Parts: sequence; structure tokens; C-alpha cells
Amino acid sequence: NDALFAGEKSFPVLAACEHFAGSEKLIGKAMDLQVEYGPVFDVTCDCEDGAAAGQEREHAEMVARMIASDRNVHGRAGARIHDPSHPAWRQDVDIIVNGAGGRLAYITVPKATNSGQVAEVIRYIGDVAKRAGLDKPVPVHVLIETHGALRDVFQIAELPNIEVLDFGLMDFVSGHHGAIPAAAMRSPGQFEHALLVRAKADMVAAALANGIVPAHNVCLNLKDAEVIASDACRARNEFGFLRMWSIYPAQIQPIVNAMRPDFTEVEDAAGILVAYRYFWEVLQKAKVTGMAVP
Amino acid sequence: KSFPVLAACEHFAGSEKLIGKAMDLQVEYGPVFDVTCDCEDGAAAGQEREHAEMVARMIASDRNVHGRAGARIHDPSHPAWRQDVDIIVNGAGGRLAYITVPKATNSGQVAEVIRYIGDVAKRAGLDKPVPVHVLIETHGALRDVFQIAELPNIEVLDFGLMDFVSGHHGAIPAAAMRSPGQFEHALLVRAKADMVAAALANGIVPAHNVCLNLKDAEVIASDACRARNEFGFLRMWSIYPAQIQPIVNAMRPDFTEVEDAAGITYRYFWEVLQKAKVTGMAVP
Amino acid sequence: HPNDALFAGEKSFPVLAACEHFAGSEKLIGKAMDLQVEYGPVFDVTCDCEDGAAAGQEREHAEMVARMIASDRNVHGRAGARIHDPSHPAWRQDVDIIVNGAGGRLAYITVPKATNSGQVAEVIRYIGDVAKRAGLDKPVPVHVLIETHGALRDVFQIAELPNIEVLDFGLMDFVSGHHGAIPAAAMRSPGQFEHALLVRAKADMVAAALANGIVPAHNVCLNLKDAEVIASDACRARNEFGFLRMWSIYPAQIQPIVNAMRPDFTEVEDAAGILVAATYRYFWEVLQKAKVTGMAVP
Ligand SMILES: [Cl-]
Ligand SMILES: [Cl-]
Ligand SMILES: [Cl-]
Ligand SMILES: [Cl-]
Ligand SMILES: [Cl-]
Repeated sequence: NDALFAGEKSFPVLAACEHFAGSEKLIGKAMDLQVEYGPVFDVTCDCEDGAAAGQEREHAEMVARMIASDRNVHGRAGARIHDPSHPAWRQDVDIIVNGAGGRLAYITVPKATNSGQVAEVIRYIGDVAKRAGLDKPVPVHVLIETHGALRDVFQIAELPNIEVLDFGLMDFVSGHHGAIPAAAMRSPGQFEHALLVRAKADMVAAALANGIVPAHNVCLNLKDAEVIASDACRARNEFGFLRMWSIYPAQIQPIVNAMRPDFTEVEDAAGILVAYRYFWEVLQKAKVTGMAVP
Repeated sequence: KSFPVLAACEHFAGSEKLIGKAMDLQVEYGPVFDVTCDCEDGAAAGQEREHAEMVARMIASDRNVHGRAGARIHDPSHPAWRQDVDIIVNGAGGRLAYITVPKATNSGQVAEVIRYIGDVAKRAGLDKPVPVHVLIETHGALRDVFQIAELPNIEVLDFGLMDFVSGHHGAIPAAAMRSPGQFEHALLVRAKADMVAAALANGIVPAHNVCLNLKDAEVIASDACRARNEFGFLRMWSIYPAQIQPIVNAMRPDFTEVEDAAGITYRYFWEVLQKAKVTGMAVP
Repeated sequence: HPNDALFAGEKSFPVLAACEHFAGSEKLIGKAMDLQVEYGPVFDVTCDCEDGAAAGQEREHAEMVARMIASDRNVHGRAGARIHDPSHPAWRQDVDIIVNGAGGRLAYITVPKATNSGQVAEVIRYIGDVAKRAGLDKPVPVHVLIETHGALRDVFQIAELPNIEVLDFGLMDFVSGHHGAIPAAAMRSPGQFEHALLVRAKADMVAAALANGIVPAHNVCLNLKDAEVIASDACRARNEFGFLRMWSIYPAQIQPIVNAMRPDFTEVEDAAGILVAATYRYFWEVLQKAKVTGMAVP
């Protein structure tokens, strides 16, 4: 099915959910939850929020060790590095790429203010990956959470090895000199404010135009499954997001289930393929979201 | 530059039988709608020259009374698109109203097809260039919509909802391919509004995709009204004859508006009077 | 030690009045300047040349505008002028007369109907030349109308041009360029906040303005005296689109626009507290917004 439709770039088949963990304890717990739930979600080892004042070297070292370890069973653990303006972002790249033991799933690049910063970070990851003897390039996840990154979203989406564009609602709103009220940083405002609709739709349009998965910001409700599912459904059905971040384990199953294809849709997709392109995407989405494939 | 005064409706017909019937319906109704002879959906699997040769003959024939018959050729990646242009431009007897270009994935493909149409039209001894209708129905064509709208001889930008949605790796649900979703989904609002903004910025008519309801006049009228009054579309495609009159009437200027337009800023009122004529209304 | 000198790695966001009142005659300019004395500089005054000036009275009208702006009547120095568009034969003459005449009190120049980035850049460069020759130390701030297809297409390029402090949304002229595709009903509320082309245009301009530390300003309310309707338009522009200013064409529109644009009383109380103990750039913007909108600063 893959060898029969390939004149074009293959769309990445990625988990509907990306769970964040900053500490060794929470990274381990998340990796263990992947064993429990199946790789229905990816784990991002956070450096940007996780690393302390002057503990950047120690923290990236722990992250690299955690990703390289036997604890990382499914190899679906990536890392969020510091932003391109932070002096430790290169050091994070170097420590994690050289130390990850080739198990590094991706690198998440936050707070870039333009296409140039992203290109520089991807170029650097590539140089470090080459220098480490890595065969395949390290996939990159790029945050779109600044004015410049949104303005340059179509240029960013054309950069090499990007598999995800992440919408950063909080940092995006903070840059608007108080023109976007706080109420718009919560639902339903985040799907209705003209600037946020514009930003989300531009990001998704740029991502999908370039075979990139568009990923949605977290739900601020940590434990109410119905509220988490509602945000994931609005993001999936009204904007075209195919992935969503998680900051609390209770958020994973509602995100995965909201992003899942219909049971009858996958049944039909397998039958048609028993013999297209669309139905193959549906069957691949069903496997990645932990559903039974016929 | 004068804005193009085009019929509010564009009816599609793939077979000789349906092309003929559509041309006869233009005689019945008046040229309130254009006819697009469809080589893209209409042509058989490997009978592209035979079909193009039928289309050219139908457009050149006496049966085409109002000279408001264009053709939709194959997409720029299809091996028969140049052959469709060769056969239809050289064979149309100079009656060819326009060429509809579908599924272009970038500005380059559109420019190439326009350039080729121009070359064939010049060699065929055509005085005026063949007007072009460009489908915006891919990621690349939407990304490049402002660049496409600046290309020469384009008089229409057509929104291709179905092919546009199909390229979204299932991110746009099936419910959005129909009303009210096709006018409310953030990606579809964005795509439609970008296309209309690009078209109107360059004196091009923005045209809307078909209504999937073939015979219910109220549902067809509703789609044509939303596309006209919420998005700025000035034309809409038809795939069934029963869709023509609801589309034309939904796009018509207000009776009092035309009465005031005749009693004559002036470029606007002139556009209204010309719209009233093209839409088969009584001009005072 | 001051809040302004403590944050300078970036450009400071302009602290402008929530309202901009237009007046085209000497009488109405006078009255608007007097109303700034009565209300406080909670609103700016734009001396309209563009609409104000008669058939061949462009020089005479710009001379009156310059005289009014330079006069003792202009107490708060919050009086700008709208010159003619870049295609108009009097725009340079308006700049010459008003800049050389304003006695250094000119608050800004409003540039209308530009059809591209190049026209805007040309007008700004010309204002700069005249400002420097008139002995002005600081450049004359510019307000640019986004009311054409070309200016909307080039909005991000326009927003990068020097000395722009406001991007104005010109609904009426923007709609008139759409060959009747935007109906008249969309030129009023709720259509002007809901028509796909208008949402797109307004959101693009606000996004371009805010991306470049420029204040996005909203078009007038066509209801001249109903405070509830004026407040409603100011609130939709403020809370759904991110506009931080709005035009006024009738004095009764000023207070509803200012009040709709005001920060919450508790928000300013907190902003003063955080800043005294001293994110801070946000709370500083809120405290400055409170002063410019005539609220009591703690
Ligand atoms: Cl750009
Ligand atoms: Cl299942
Ligand atoms: Cl369609
Ligand atoms: Cl005078
Ligand atoms: Cl206006």
C-alpha cells in the first residue's frame, strides 16, 4: 500500500497525543504509561520548562540518558530544547543527539521569532546528527507561538525534516500587548477570537500544505475528560488539527479517542484496501490511535 | 481595467448528449449561464483525443448559439492537457469562450498552461486571447492564489471544494464538504475568503463550487446566497439543469437597485446594470 | 530607575488615546479642541483635509488646519491631520503647509487610500524631509489607512515602514473596491464583524499592526448618538478583533468608545502593585492605557 502510492511525500503517521514531562520521575512515569496504553501518545522530555536556572547541562544529560535507556520501550520519546535566543539550545541539541543512543524520536523547537531562527536550528540539528553518525535525520517539531513565526509559517513549513507544527496559544497571546483578552486563552475563545482563528487556521493550512502534522495546544483542564475531549474535538473537526499536547496523564485517553477515526470508517477502509490513499491514511491513523485493524 | 461581466452560473456537461441539451437550454433561458464542456470528468479512460475532438466540434457547431461554451481540459500533470488545448483551440472555430484549468498544484503549472493556451491561440490566428478560468483546489494553488491571480488572461478563479478537501489527509471531515460546514469550517472559510480576496484584488470573478443537492431549489438558492452575500462569490457552478435558475436568481441584483442604477461611483451602477443584463433581468 | 528606561531591548508600544475624533471645519476643529480641555486628552483630534477641503480650496483648508493646530486653542497638542491620498495632486502641498505651519504641535499625519507599500513609503519619506527642514527633532508619527486591496495585500510590508504608530481600518473605501461583491448590509453591524472578507481584512490588519508594535484602529460607528450601539461596536472591535483605538465622527461617540476600550478597575489596581514591587512590560502598558483613557492611576 505504501510502495503503490509514492510519486509524492508520505504524510507522517504520528500519535494523536504528545505528553510533556520535565523531571526524571515524570519522564519515567510517562514512558511506563506508553507501555500501559501502547504508543498511542509520544513523550516530550521538556528542557525549556524542566531545566533549572543553571542546570541546563545536567537536565539535557538526564533527558539524553532517559531517552537512551531501556525504560524508553517504544522509542517514542522526543525532547523540547530551549528557544533559539537562549544560549543553551545548541548545547541541548549536542547533548541529546549525541547521548540519545539513536532512539531520539524528534526535537521540539519553541519560541522561534522567524523562519531564519528555525532554519538555523534545523541546520544545527542536522550537523550534530551527521557528526554523531545518524543515518536518518532527526524529525523536528516547530512551535508557532510568535508574530514572526506565524507571519513566516509558510516559509517555516517548507524547511527540511519538519513533521509537526505546534500551536503555542499562551506565548502567542502574550505578544499581543494585551489586545487579546485572557478569556480568549481558554475555550470557547481560543476557537472564536478572530486573531486566534486566523493564527490556528494559517498554521494548519501551512502544515497540511507541506505534509506536516498540525498539533494543538494543551487543555488547561487537567482532569475533566469531557472538557479535554471537547477541546480535542473542536481542534480536530473545526480547525484540522491531527495531534494535541498533554500536560497531565488524565488528558491522554480523551485526546487519543477524540482524534480516532470512526469504527465503521476503519472497517470500510480495510475492506476497500483488500482490493484508496485516503482509506490507507484512515487505517494508519487507526493503528497509531490504538484501534484494532481488521 | 473593466471588471468582467460574466453569467452568474456555469453549467457542466461531459457527454455530447448533455453538451447539446445545455446549449439548447441556453437558447431557452438566454445566455444566463455558460456551458463548460468537460474533458476532465467527461472523457473516457484512454479516449481523450476522441472526446476533445467531440468538444471542439460541439463548440464550433451551429448548436452553440450564444458562443458561451468553454471547455475544462485535463490537469497540468495529466499527459493529455496539451492535446486538449491543441484540439479545442484549433477546432473551436473561434467560438471558444474560455478554458477551465483544473487541479494545478502551483503558480508555475497555471502559468505553463496559460502560456501554452496563448501560444496555440496565436498560432491558430485568434485575435483576442482565450480567457482562462483557474481552479483553486489544491494546497499549492491556494498558497499561490495571489500569484495565480496576477497571471494574464484569467477572468475567473474557481473554488474546487471537493479536491481541496481530499488533499487534507482527512483533517477536514466529510460534514464540511456540504452546507453549512463548507461556509463555516475555518480552513474552508480561509480558503474561500483568500480566493475571493485574490480574485477581486485583480479584477477577476470569484466562482463557487456546486451544490450537491441537484433538484431542491431552496437548498441550491441557499448555497448561492451564502456564497454571494457572506463570501463575495459572483458566479457558481452547476452540475444539474435544475440548479441554473436558483443560482442565477440568487446572484441577481435587487429590482430597486437596478431601477436606481438606470437613473444615472458611475462605474459601480454600470456594473449593476450589466449584471442585470447578464442575469436575464428586465433593464429599464 | 523609571519603568520606561528599565525596558529597552525592544521598541515601546505606543500609548495612544482609545478614540480619534474627526472634524473638517475650523468651527468643529475648535469645538473638538475645547472638548479635549473638557474631557481631558482621552481622544485625539484629526483635522480632516481629505474630506474637509473643497473643490479647489486645498491650500486654504490646509492653511486653516495648520493655523488651528499651531494655535493656543490646541491646548493638549493631540491634534493631527488627514492629508489627501498619495494619488491626489494636493498631498505634498498638505504636508508642506501643515508640517511647516503646525508650530511643532502636529501630533500625527493620517495617510488615506494608499494602494501599495511603495506609496506609503514615499509619503513617509516626504513627511520626514519636510519635518527635518521645519526643524522638528522627533519624526512626525504616521497613521496609515488600510482601505484598498493593495494596502491590505501589503499590510505586513506597510507595518514595517518607519514612524507608523497607527493602522486605520477604512471599511467604506475597502468595501467600495469590491465591485459590489460585499453588500451594503455588511458595512454595518453585525456584518462588518462577520462577513468573511471583512473578518479577513480586519484580522490581517490587526495582526500586522500588533506584530510591529503599531496600534490597530477601528472604523467609525454609523450610529451617531446611541451610546449602547457605539459601545457595542467598540467592544466587538476590542474583544473579538484586537483593535485598541476607534474613530469618532460625532462627539456623542467619544465617551462610549473610551469607556469600551478602558482596562478593568481591578486590572489597573493590580498592574500598579506589580510595577511598584518591581510580564512587567504588560502591566506597564495597562497602567499607561488607564492614564490615556482618563482613569485614576494609583
Ligand atoms: Cl512573509
Ligand atoms: Cl477498534
Ligand atoms: Cl467541488
Ligand atoms: Cl488660515
Ligand atoms: Cl470607514
